[PDB]
Amino acid sequence: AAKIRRDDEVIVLTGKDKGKRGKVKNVLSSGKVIVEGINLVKKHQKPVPALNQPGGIVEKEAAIQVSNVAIFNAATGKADRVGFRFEDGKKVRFFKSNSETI
Amino acid sequence: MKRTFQPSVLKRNRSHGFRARMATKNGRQVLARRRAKGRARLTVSK
Amino acid sequence: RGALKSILSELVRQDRLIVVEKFSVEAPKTKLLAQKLKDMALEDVLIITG
Amino acid sequence: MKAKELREKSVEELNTELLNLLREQFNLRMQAASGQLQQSHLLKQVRRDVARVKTLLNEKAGA
RNA sequence: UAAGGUGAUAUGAACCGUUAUAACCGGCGAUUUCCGAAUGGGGAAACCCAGUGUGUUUCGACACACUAUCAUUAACUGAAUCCAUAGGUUAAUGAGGCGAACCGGGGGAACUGAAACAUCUAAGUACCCCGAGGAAAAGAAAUCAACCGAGAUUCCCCCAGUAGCGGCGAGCGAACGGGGAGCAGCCCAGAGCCUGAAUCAGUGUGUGUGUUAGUGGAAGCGUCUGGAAAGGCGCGCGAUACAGGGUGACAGCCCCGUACACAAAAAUGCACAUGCUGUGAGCUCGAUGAGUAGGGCGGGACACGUGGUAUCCUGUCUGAAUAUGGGGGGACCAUCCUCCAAGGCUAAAUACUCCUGACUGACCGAUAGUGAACCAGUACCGUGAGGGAAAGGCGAAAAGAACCCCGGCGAGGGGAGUGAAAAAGAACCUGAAACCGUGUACGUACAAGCAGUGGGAGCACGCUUAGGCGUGUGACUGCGUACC
Repeated sequence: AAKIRRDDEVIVLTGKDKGKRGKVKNVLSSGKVIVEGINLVKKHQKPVPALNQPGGIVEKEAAIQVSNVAIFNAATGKADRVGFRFEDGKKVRFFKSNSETI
Repeated sequence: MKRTFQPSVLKRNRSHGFRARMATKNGRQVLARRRAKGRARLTVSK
Repeated sequence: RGALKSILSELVRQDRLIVVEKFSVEAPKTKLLAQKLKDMALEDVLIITG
Repeated sequence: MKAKELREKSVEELNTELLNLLREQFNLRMQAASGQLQQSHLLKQVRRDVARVKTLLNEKAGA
């Protein structure tokens, strides 16, 4: 329902990863919006005994919710709320408050 | 003397019976205050 | 009736600020009235007129 | 075909399709005999179409 | 609309789908594993079998269709009885099933403030029973008065706590008089002339505009300190937006609220404009349903609790007269007044917030608040009939022991570490209390008397250019009985 259409670039700024940049995300009902997986060092699980135990320590689910920077382009992360006009008949895709639509 | 607690079905018809807890008005207020208003369940119908 | 109203002779120097009636306000930009509330001097302190 | 794509049809599945569409549940749906890398649980993900007739026939018989 | 989704709280895995039915919101409609509230009859709640039909079958049978008690009107039918009546076989249709509570019917206590209890208060409340709608009970004057008068009813301050009754006891407790709120009249008992003319129960249509989607919706940067600066300053801009709290904090600055502009399928609010089925309008002339009342004695609620007696009641019984009056004038009757013929109908004022919707909080901030934060009327007692808990709460990201090392292929720690933190580590609360273990030094295995504060030796330790102090069990013994 978000009117900003999932192909798009964002960063973290509402947390210590301040600056870390990426696009499209992973999006489902109640998703924590993980940018492009911008995680550091965080374990994976070893239940299986056989030859394949998950050797991983990064890119697992690391959160910063909804969107704090309204799709990046150059700098600046507002206005988010703004809802535009006709583009698709049955829906509307959006950009931000000085650039009409994508 | 022969104390006391035990389970049985056939002894429910004058005392413990769900249709009689609705047949009697005396039971009927209990039945609603215990589940329909009382947020709950009984389910022990067997 | 009830000398309740008599405070303006207790203070008399900073307070009842006898000036002009209310018409002067914008109002859709009420943010502006700080500039015009200078005849009473008061800027923002307690925004009445009675 | 989610039922809605075939609505043009002169008769409904109780004409004998009702059984051709349901045999699988008692003849193939056991341990791995309907599949092991490709199928699993069929009846709602895809095959939910068959339940939909059971209102529609009541719907149509009155129209 | 805008894209993702499979109601979940092991998510393993299928499989829809970002073209405009993948889910999911919403109008209306459709869904039957058997009970069913349930209803052919049976009931020990989850029925176990009667009846008679139907489309059709590999002709086994089948999934399915329908019935009852009543209140009320048609049709057929029918007794001990020419007749009467009663009772069945159908035809139609709706209610019987279910609410916390209001409200109409009456009941309805025991003891207990009275210092005694067989008046009363208690108490018209516990409940139990019966009605039928969201509003009711009411209400169209045998009403209240002094001759002035008032108008269904009474309401609201009064007058008044006045009149007014009593084991002369504790309680109960009016009306008139004044100001007001109010501020309008019909229909049968029935014929005529008139005749879709006035209303409303329904049932379709258009607007005037609801219900909610869809439409929306505001400001800024640098720097010293910095896990998040969303603090501080700067004002570089801001205001009918500075609720409240979320985002890891304290964010005018991002918000989500407001303030404001645009707009729906299709039933359908209510106001009207209408339309189809049904109602009654206009104006004369006719019209008048007493077992009703009376008493004499009972039971009575009435301002009047037994008493002389007061109605409008009520019950065994008895028993008139049509307004050429008497039923009654809160003792009884004058003088004389007012209702009115005993059939039915009325705008306003009152209460129930089921639950969910708008705004205030010298109100509840888990010793509580609707039993209610829960998912707690749930489990720890119940022959049970069911009384209902001990109980608020990790916290960026489940970021929920990567990894190493020992041991019982264990428990727990010693470092790493996501981390501000493990003094947030899944016997999830950022956190003393009843009681405890190893220890720095005491007093010390001849003990007395709330175990003392004194008066002081020097001792585990500490400061001092040396300066008698900053530290506690407590050698000597003095003082005593700390309570309430």
